[PDB]
Amino acid sequence: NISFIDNTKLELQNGDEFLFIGDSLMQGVAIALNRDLRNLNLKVTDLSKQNTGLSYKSYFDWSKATNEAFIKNSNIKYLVVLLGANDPWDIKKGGNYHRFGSLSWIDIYTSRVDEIIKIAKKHKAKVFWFEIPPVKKEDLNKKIQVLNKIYSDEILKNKEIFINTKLFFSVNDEYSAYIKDENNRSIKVRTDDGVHFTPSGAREMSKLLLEHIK
Ligand SMILES: [Cl-]
Repeated sequence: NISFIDNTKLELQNGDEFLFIGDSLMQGVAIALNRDLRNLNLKVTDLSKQNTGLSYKSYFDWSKATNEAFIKNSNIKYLVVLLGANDPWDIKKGGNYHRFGSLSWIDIYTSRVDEIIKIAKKHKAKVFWFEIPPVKKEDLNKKIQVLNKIYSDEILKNKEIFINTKLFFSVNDEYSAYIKDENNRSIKVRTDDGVHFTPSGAREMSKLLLEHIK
């Protein structure tokens, strides 16, 4: 249900910059997170890109894109990651076929997650990795939880930071388009496709990252 609750708070160092990577979920969170980090005099490079994921690595390789971004800017010391909504499907590699959630599939996906973390560590950067919050479609939601377990396990092993989102975007342990705001009033945080964020939802995601910074 919940692997662990991450209470880590990072102290930010002068001149250090942020890099965002991920899919259209990160694009939506990025709008809010950029504004919040801008307000703290922090520079942001936002590479988030629609229709990407670790499972689509042959179409767009986030490990290559991330490595190149660090190469172009030695001042990036914080990597923020939110992806996976496009990823929970069988993977074919040549004649080899890997059914989603099978042991070999998990090996491949875990390796792709680890590659991202190792690239940040090689460039002396720390990693904030968002848990994908629940989604409305039951079948997709079940698969997303497999992804989130992998992210959390890899982040734990590499001693980076995992941003818990499941509780904050759930009501009575299930998906909800609405949550309570800071004053206990109901606010719409998910768009009607049951996946993406409203502006208020994006700000709530951004707040969860900011709660891992001091
Ligand atoms: Cl997307």
